[PDB]
Amino acid sequence: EFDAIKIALASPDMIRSWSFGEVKKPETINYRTFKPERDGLFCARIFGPVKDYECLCGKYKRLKHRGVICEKCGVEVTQTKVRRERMGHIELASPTAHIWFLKSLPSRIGLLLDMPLRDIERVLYFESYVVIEGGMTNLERQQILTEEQYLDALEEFGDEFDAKMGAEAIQALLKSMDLEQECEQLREELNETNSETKRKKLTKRIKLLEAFVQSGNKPEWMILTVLPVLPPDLRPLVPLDGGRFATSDLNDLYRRVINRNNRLKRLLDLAAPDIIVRNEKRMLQEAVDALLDNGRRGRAITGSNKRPLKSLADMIKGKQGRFRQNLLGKRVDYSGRSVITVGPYLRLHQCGLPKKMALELFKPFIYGKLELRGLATTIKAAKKMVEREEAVVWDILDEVIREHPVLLNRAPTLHRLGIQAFEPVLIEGKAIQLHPLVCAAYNADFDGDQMAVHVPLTLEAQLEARALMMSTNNILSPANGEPIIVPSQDVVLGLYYMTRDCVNAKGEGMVLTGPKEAERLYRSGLASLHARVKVRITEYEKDANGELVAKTSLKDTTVGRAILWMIVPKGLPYSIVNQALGKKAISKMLNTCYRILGLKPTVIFADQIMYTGFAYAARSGASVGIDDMVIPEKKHEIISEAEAEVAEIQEQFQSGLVTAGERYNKVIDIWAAANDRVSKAMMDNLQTETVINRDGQEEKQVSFNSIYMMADSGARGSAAQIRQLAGMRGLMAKPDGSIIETPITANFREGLNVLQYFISTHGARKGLADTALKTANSGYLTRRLVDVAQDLVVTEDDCGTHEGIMMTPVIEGGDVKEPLRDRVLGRVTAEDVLKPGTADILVPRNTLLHEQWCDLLEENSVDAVKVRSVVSCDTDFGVCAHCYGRDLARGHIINKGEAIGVIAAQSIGEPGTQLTSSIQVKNKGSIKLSNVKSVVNSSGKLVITSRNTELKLIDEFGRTKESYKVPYGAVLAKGDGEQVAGGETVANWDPHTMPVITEVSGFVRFTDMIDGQTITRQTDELTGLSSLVVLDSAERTAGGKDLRPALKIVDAQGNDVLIPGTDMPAQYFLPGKAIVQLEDGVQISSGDTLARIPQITGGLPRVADLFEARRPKEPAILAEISGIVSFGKETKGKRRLVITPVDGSDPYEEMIPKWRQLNVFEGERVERGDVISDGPEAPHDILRLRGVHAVTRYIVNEVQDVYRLQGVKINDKHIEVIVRQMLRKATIVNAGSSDFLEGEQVEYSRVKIANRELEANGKVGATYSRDLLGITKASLATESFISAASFQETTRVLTEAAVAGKRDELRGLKENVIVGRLIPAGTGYAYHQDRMRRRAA
Amino acid sequence: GQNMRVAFMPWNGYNFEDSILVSERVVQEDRFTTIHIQELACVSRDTKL
Amino acid sequence: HARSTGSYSLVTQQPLGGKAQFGGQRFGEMEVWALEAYGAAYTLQEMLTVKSDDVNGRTKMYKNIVDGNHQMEPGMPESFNVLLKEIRSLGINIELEDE
Amino acid sequence: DIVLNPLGVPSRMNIGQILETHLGMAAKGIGDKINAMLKQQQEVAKLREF
Amino acid sequence: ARVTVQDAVEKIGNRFDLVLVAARRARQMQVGGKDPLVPEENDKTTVIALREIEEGLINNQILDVRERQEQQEQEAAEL
DNA sequence: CAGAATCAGCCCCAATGTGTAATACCAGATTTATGAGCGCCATGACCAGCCTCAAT
DNA sequence: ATTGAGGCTGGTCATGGCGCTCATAAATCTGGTATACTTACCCACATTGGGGCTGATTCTG
Ligand SMILES: [Mg+2]
Ligand SMILES: [Zn+2]
Ligand SMILES: [Zn+2]
Repeated sequence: EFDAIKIALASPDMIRSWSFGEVKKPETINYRTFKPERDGLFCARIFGPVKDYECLCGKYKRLKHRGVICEKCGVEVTQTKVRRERMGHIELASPTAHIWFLKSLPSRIGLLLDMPLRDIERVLYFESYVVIEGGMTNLERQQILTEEQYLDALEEFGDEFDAKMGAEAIQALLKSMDLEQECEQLREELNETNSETKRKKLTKRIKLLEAFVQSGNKPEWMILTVLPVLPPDLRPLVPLDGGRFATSDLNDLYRRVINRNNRLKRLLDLAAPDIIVRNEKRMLQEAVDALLDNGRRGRAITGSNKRPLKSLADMIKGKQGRFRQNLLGKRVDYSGRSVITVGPYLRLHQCGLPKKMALELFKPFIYGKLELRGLATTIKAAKKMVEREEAVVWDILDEVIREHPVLLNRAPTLHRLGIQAFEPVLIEGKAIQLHPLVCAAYNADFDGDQMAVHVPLTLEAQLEARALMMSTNNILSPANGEPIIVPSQDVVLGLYYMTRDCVNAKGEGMVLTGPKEAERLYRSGLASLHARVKVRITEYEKDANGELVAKTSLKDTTVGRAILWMIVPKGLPYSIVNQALGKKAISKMLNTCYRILGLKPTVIFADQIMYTGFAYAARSGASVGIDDMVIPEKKHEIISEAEAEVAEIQEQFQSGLVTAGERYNKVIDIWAAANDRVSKAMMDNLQTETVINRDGQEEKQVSFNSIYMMADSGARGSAAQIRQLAGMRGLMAKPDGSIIETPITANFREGLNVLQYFISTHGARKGLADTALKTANSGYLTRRLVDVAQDLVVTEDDCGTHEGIMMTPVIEGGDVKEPLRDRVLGRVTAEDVLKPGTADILVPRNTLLHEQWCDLLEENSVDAVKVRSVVSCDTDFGVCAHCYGRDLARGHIINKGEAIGVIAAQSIGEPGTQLTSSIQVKNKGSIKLSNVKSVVNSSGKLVITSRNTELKLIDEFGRTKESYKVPYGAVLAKGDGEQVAGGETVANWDPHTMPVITEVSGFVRFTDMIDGQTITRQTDELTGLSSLVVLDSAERTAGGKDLRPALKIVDAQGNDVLIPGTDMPAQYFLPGKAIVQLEDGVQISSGDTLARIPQITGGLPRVADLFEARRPKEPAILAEISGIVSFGKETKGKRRLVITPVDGSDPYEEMIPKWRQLNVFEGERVERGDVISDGPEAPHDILRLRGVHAVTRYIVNEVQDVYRLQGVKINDKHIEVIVRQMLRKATIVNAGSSDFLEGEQVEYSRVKIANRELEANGKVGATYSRDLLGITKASLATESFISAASFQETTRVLTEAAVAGKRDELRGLKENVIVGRLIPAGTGYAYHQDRMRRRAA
Repeated sequence: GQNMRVAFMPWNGYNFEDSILVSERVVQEDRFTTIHIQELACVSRDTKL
Repeated sequence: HARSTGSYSLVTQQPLGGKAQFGGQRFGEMEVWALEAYGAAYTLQEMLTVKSDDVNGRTKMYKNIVDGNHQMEPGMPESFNVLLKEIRSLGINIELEDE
Repeated sequence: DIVLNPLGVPSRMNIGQILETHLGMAAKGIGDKINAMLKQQQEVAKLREF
Repeated sequence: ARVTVQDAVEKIGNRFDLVLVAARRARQMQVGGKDPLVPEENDKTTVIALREIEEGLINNQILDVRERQEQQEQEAAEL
């Protein structure tokens, strides 16, 4: 019926055409029979009838008289639902300005009229006069005069001078303004003048005025003359039960406005004095402003008793506004909720449902079935039978609920798996049963949790719920390609107990012909559950081309494992059930069985595993007792030794040998060592405490303790819990944040005292508060992340691009924390891979790297494969399937139409509640260096004169195992390609002071320095070395500020020493506080010391700042372009950074603070994007200097490092999608041929397509620079104003929309949800495509 | 409340996460039965009709 | 608690609260995001139009279910009309064009 | 009468329930002995001594 | 039964055109004189249409051809 | 060569915008409720043959 | 296959409680005037914008 929405500002004529009448009286009802009064806020003749086809006076009360208006009262005879869409108007007696356009964050009227907001408010407040059309009176067009000045001007001239005051004057000025003349004058000023601020202001003014001219709005329409009235029903006056009434605040605001307008009309008729007229006008302005937006201009008007009134803007805005509370989410029918239970007998695709809940839900279906079967003659009879609950309604319900799925949802929906579909099973009771396997996905427990039930209604909804939301259809997590239905506690414990051999048991060394007779021997009581026996087994292998090959052999296994072999599907080797079978082993087995067989065997195997684990756990019957906590016999001795050491340290402190801080450090270190010793001793005593003897002397095996098994099967508990149960719990933390020097020496088995309990209460309360706040922060972060990438949908199949992202393993200077298999599996390669030896062609370019390809790459030991990404996709308004890769929730490739942005945001935001000098080589390798300007010194060490040198360790496979940053002028023992051994020091340096060594040899002479002017003469008291300390600019005098100490190496002939390979002299201008090691008259050598210059938040605010693109507090200065450096003259500051290129000009200059240390020397050539200072790096500068790849790599690396430190595994595809969404806007440098401004900021896709069209034609394209914005800024800057208004700043968004006259095409998901139609993401993608292809055919 | 004879062991997954398994004799002996009392009021008002 | 059909609010034709006025559960923004992550466009449409706001939609769906036909008409939500009227009450002109 | 899951004791770190279970079992054993002695109703000196 | 629709998704890809075709077939069975092409094991229209799709004798092309043939036969019945 | 003026660059101060899971009386004019009355669609009571059966 | 009667199709004559219309009238609803002298109420961050400096290139006495 429609395809777009248009927003603008309403003219008085249009407002009058909207109105069905005028409202002249504030009367509501007649307090007797509650009839609607005439010409009131609920006037029947204006707003339609009250009852259906009933006249107000009663004359006409039948449908026969529909359409004719009464003559006694005028009330039209029609439906009463027209009272909900009919509006009135009020004729104001004086013009009133609009509060939104006056008090919006940018003063629209103020900057349109080039008048200050303060002055405009002064004129509106009836304080000062304003001149309009001054003429030849020597008065400006916007000059403001006081009362005395206006009187003086009127006395001199009675004509050719017009002055008004207030909204009338503002409207007159707006009408008199000439938009075209203002545009041409501002363009001429832009062309003539040259200033940054003036240019920006004139550009904003020209843009606003050009958009106003393009739109059909008029400047004078911003001042309200006729205002609309809300329909009665939207502000009801219904009688409350008990003879009382309920009313909204809009009725009172309208009453106030009407009464003040009537008073103003009366005063104007009665020729009231000017002061009274002005007071009444001010009251009317205030009343209209408070009606439109209460509390914006001044103090809010209080309501009936205490609370302030609610305005239309208040209803529109807020979390409880229409957009968020009643339009984005809405209460729905056919819903139910109750408490959940386990019901372990259920299958994965079914759940339990109470009979009463299903009878109440499927009432229309039962009615229809009863009518169709002929049991009930009428729907009323069917309802009576259902109320009576006969014996046939239950059969009808069983028939209808046989194959009708339902929806189960938990109140926190963190990710996609918060809502699933199941197949109902009628049960007796009032509690829902939920499958244990989906409990981890649902994040639900059984301590009073509740869940909601939703019934799909239509055929399409039922089929969608069966094919997409079914529990068996989603077993893999969308965040990471891992199973999500793995057993947690009871099944894991049962399988661990089953598959756990013993040294000596019943029937040891028995030869078994099959697991069948193994279970025989188990059940019959003639053999133990776990005894070492020989069993003949047959296994099947898929080595053939889809066929299975059977092989039979004798294996060494146990009875438990042989019995468990029955449920394994006939596709897996026997080695996957011949271990302890913990939780990780169970998950790996499930994943292997999935990836090898398919889906149905996976779910069947999972159900069989859960059944067997439950049964065998119940058969074992493990318990917990007070004797399970075994106390070591050395705890007291260790405590005594620790106390003796503490006493000795206290005596030493009392002797004055050590300070308080050193004493505290020693005490805490001793206590930590004692705690570690106690924990290690108790681990050793508990882990192998079970000792037995088989047919001989004695032997030791793993312990049989119940708590040890519980902690070693990964079901529950951990090392920290065991330490807190059977040993001291360590050091606590005072409320200040430090650590108390006295630890807690008592465990939970023994009795803690009041002091230790009171100490632990602090940590318990801190933990509870942190847990309370983490959820509140994560909700906001998740909402902000979802709202920025909700419009991203896969729309193409292959964009045909050649770009990609270079993927390498993560090395931090030690052990690899991210193998290359994880970062490459599931991605498509951007370029064809070659052989490791660069001899033959490897896997082709456009292949999908599955597990087989990954295994082949691992076997071949490929160093680094490059892959495509979504940030380099060429698809406009979406991404292609090939660039995205594959959906890491199903085995196949990503389908077309999927709204990947929502999945990415949900996966990123779900684990948010979980978040709070000498190089020593590790392993043998070959020393490798990259970008090193090394030279041989006089001692043989390979000194390095480059600040971009990375130390790398390459093994004989050709893989990188180590990565270190080498400081400048560092001593290196080895070289490049020299074989070394593990644990060998190769590099040494002084971190407390960087060297100023030179790369050339010769003489050092003293030129351009005077003792006292720039240097001081100081003698060391201890060492006695004579050195000349260089004073900085502030320490020295003003005369010597232009004479920097210049040290230059000269040879024996007196000339400057030429650097090998070049001829530029190497002179170094020492900065302040530069201690010179050697004086004049002593020859030096290359690589020798000459001068010495002295030199992380937790949680996820780092993640929040990274996603919001917040600039660092102390950004690192970077080099704009490559070239030499030419220090600048102090200009009320430290230095001027001027970089001279090889041949280009050097207009660039920077303001360097004097409190920041600098690294570059006088004659050092810098590169583009190279660092000049030290500190946090700014992402905007990173982008501007190194493209988009560097900044997306930096963001991905930072977020992955934070999540890995927190222990959460998330794929980087989501991060990449978020970065792409954040990298959507771009500014214009200069327009080649297409109309564009020099600083306008538009969408990147628009300029891209415009440039493609220009290049296809004979014209010349333009140039642009990519811009980086935060998530909220990108969400606010959206082509569709509806989505922007739904998120935040509704008043500002609506004001800007109205002013610009913007047109909104739906073209999205949130807009289609708001309007109430099919979204173009799932099944509606094809409908939307068909609609687009039909339109403009 | 009441004092009960409890055992610590898994029983066929009926106490998987935090669930409590109760024998029939507990409900047979009415050991946990509670009495609840509610008040309902009927109001007779005067209408214009 | 459970509900199939009941009473609706006055200003916005939506279901009432919980267990006090015999009302239905609330479908929130998180649930909408989950359904958008899924492909259940038809389920989302029937959730936010027929079961909640469409005055003719709900009765038509009820009659179709009684008659044995599982089909729906999407209609137009009353909440959007209320929002449009509220915005038009200000000095802002917003309308839907047909083409 | 009640069957409880031992998997919740080590993670929650509350041995008070186990200690109270042991104490209640000892008290119920003492009460059973007293009830059996009362049922046999031999004398009152034995009851006093116990 | 129809625990999973993996075979149907293999037969017809994209997991959405499958839903559209199955909804079309189930609506045709529920309203109209259409009859199932597979034996009726007391199953709903959705399950019956999913089984027909899995068997491989029902798809969008076949449905369009059947609709065209029915329309042609209706038009030819003008006598 | 030092002076201070009028422009951009920089910095201090104000402002808005965010923040989770089911008194008194007086006179003159108006209107709703009970007055009956004309007048009538429809209740209860006839009353002529065309429509529906019988013997010869 | 006719001519001798019952059941049922056409209209008689008022008939009778109901509803619309006329008219009376006290209760309800509106407007109006009072003359000793009475004079001013009663939380923590992040961002943009406005106003006051802060040099730094232009010109000056
Ligand atoms: Mg819980
Ligand atoms: Zn009327
Ligand atoms: Zn692409």
